[PDB]
Order: sequence, then C-alpha cells, then structure tokens
Amino acid sequence: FPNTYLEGSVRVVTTFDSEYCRHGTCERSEAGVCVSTSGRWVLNNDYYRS
Amino acid sequence: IIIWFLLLSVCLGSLIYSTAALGVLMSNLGMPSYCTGYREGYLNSTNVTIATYCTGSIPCSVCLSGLDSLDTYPSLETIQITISSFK
Amino acid sequence: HVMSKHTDFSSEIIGYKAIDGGVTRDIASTDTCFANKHADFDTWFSQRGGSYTNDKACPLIAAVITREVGFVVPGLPGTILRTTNGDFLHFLPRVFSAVGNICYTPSKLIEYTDFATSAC
Repeated sequence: FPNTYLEGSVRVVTTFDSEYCRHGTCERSEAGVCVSTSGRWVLNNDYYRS
Repeated sequence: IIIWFLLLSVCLGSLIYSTAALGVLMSNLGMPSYCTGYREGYLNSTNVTIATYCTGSIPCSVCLSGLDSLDTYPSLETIQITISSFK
Repeated sequence: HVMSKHTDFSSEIIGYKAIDGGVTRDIASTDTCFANKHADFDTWFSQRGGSYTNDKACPLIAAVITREVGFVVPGLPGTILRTTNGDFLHFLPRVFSAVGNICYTPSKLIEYTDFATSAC
C-alpha cells in the first residue's frame, strides 16, 4: 500500500516505480502524486486516469 | 514386494471402514465407541480446522469423517489476480 | 456432511449479510444461489420475493448480531460460533448501530459499499 498524507472523503497519495498489491489484486503503477475527490482506490495508470 | 504393502493398506482401510460403520451405529443407537474421545475433544475445542487438530494423522482424520469443517467452504478462498497491464 | 437449520440466538439477530470470495458484501434479489445456515433467511427473502437453491459453491449468509458471540480467527471476517450439534455459525458483531460491512486499512477502519472500489 502506498504512503498517504490525508484520509477520508478526499485522499492524496504518492507512488513509486513499483507494483502495489492489495487483497486479491496486484496492480502496476508509476511514480507520481494523485488526488481524488472520492474515497475510491486510486493508482497512477491510464486506466485510472481515464 | 509392493503387493504386501498394498494388501496392508487395503486391510487398514477395511478396518477404518469398520470403525466408521461402528460410529454410524453409535450415532444411531448411542453410543460408547472407538471415535467417541476424538469427537468429544474436538467439539469442546476451539480448533476450527481438522488439519491442526489431527496433525495429518490418518485414523484421527477418518474418525472425524462426515462432520462439518471450515475446509468445506470453497467460497472463502481468494485467488490472487493480476489486473491488465496497459494499452 | 449436510447443512442443517438452527434457531439458537434468533432473537439477537437484526438482519443478514452475504460473504462472497472471502469478503462480505450486500445482498441483491437478482442472485440465484446461496449457502445458508438460517431458517429465518427464508422469510427474509420471501418478504422481498426472492427464491434460491442451496449449494456449497455459493456465497454464505451471516447474521448481524448485537451481542458479542464466538471468538476471532485470523483470516476470517466476523466471528465464528459452533453449535451444540457441531455445526459452525458466522456472525457480524458491532459496537455501534451504524455498521454495515467494515474493512481494515493499515491505520483506520472505514466502511464501504463495494470492495472493488474502496480503500480496503
């Protein structure tokens, strides 16, 4: 799980150039910073960027 | 050479089946029988799985045959899945 | 082994929840098969017009209870209780009434409506 600085309705996350995995699902992501208006799962890739 | 071992396995299986039939007759009519101690210990125990209770032993495992266990649920498993990589 | 219906601790149950793939989820009327250990679930589904076939390869049903019942086993949601007949039961204990299904983050506990789109 990536490092976070704010949890709740709005989340901010930081990522590195390594794959992150959670319960039953492993995903690949690139380094960067993402901001979401909802508490949904967020990773840095084209699928989530769309 | 291996025929003796096969016959020994068959005879052990026949004796285990006889003990299972005795246990069925117990559940129908009582009963003080062979597998009573294992079931009495397991019912009061907190071990939800038979693997940690019998430690892989065969007669202990087949004494508990026919009873409910946590291992019988396939829906509790979660196969690890790798999502699609890119475009 | 064949699943059996028990009525112990029936007065302590407010509702029922479904466990699918090791993760608790809400119940829908369009689903067709469940693994059930309760008889009142038939009345729960019938009042909503549902029907189902019992099988072991289908999501399990667990009941939300207001009383601390059973003991915690690592890797399993909720609590596990074993009946006097040897059959096991599953429940979802809670501390406050406003509880649905709760998943664990490394730091805090946050409720969710769908495991696939949550911080779980």
